[PDB]
Amino acid sequence: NCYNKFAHIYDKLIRADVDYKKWSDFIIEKCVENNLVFDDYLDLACGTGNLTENLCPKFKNTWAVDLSQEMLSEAENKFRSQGLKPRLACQDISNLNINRKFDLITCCLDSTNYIIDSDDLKKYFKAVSNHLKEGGVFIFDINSYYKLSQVLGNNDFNYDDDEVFYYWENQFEDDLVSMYISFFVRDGEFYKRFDEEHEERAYKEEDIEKYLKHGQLNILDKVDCYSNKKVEKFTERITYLVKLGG
Repeated sequence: NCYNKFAHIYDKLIRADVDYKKWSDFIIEKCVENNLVFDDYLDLACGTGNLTENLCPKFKNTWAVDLSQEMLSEAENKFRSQGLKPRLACQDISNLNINRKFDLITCCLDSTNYIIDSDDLKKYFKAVSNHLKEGGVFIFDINSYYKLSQVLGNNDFNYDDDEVFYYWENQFEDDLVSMYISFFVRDGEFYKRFDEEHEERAYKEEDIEKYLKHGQLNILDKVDCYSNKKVEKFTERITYLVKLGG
């Protein structure tokens, strides 16, 4: 619960609009509306498994993939303490290589935005469709173009609750947002530092829709941050629901 603890802090302070149960329930709900057979589940970019632990128990076989060895280990400890046994694999989403097909594939927490190269994003969607069972569903979200370009843009911010301190600087340029964040977490009489630096591309729904089709994937629904609400001009998080089209 160390890097796992930090992961919660991050999602609660930086993301701010994340609710595990809410999202997982929304996903299950959509799975049911699609007569899905809960046999095989794959969660890409599972991180420390905060979303996997909610959906994993609803399926027979689960696979969790993430590039961070550090995080995989955390998720593994979590899964274990919960009697969960999902198959793990450290791989880059752009080059997903798992000999297995699934009913449900998830990729949440704006992970898709980390693929800043349009080509790698195409490979990604193609990779995904190559792992979807016929009739299977693929659910993923992204930070909206408005969220990264306006709401984030170039705004530096300081936060100071008496247990966690952080300075977050945003640099927006040419559809790419660079985030530099220094965390200082309380650990008794001392603090431990955490420097996080991520880069996300601001993709337009028009571009995503095009890149999706390129992956032979069809859109089943496009909503506002895991809910039935429709996407609007100021939406900050878009949740896509797709399936194998061809």
